[PDB]
Amino acid sequence: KWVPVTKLGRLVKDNKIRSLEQIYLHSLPIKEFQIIDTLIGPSLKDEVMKIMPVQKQTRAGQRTRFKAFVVVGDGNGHVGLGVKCSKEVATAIRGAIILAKLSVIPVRRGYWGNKIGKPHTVPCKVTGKCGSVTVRMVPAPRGAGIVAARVPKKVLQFAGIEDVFTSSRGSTKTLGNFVKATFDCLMKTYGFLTPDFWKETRFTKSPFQEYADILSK
RNA sequence: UACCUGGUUGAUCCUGCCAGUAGUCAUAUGCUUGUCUCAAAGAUUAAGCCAUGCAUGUGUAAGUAUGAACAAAUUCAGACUGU
Ligand SMILES: [K+]
Ligand SMILES: [Mg+2]
Ligand SMILES: [Mg+2]
Repeated sequence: KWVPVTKLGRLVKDNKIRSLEQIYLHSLPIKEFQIIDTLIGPSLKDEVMKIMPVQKQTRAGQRTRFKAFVVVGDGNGHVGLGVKCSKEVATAIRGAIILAKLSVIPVRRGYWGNKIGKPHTVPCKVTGKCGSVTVRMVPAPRGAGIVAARVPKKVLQFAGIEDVFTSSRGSTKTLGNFVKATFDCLMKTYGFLTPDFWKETRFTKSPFQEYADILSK
């Protein structure tokens, strides 16, 4: 079946780690997609966003390969992006799905004004940049919906954000850079220091230290 | 009610525009057009030129009646006193 090759994979298969937030807290790299499948696999959905052909010139013509862009998300604060290039479309799509699973990140959602109910928009103004494409997200009031193009709109929908205002500059017709800028903007949500985070951090044992004895075998 | 997509390349990321998409109590034209309620309409070019018809008249007890105007009365007198 699955034979983990990493300490994190062993812990996830042994049920020692039960939530993706435990891994996110210590910023540990995730190198096996079975970890994500076990943790949040049931609620994850995938979608192929674009199949892009690329060509390399050779002495005997053009060698064509296909680029697959895949977005995964649970619609509840987790989203991932995957890009893979392969000779066959199916292989590229499979690799892109694996990479999108491996890159899932937590998305912070906040309130525009009054803080009643679940969060509905981005906590603050965030901006992402890939290549020349820059994507800006602005908090929006409840009921405003997702005001974004179809690619950013899909990325935001997979992240579970209910309403947001967006603006884009640059070559947004470069779909890869557009989606990557949106992904970077979403990732930057948890890096902004707000007054609610001013409390002193109270550290907890890392999984590799907490379960060192188990991993010692 | 804070949104983009096609097009320069063997392929790439750009600048940049062309094209698309939507709107006008916005004009015109094409095809089509069964019912109800609303409703613009010779401004744009020529404040260019105009046949014909109409679009400014007017009376109360209370300015001026002798129509040779109509009506009712008067057998005798009457300035006039109805229209
Ligand atoms: K009019
Ligand atoms: Mg604008
Ligand atoms: Mg070509």
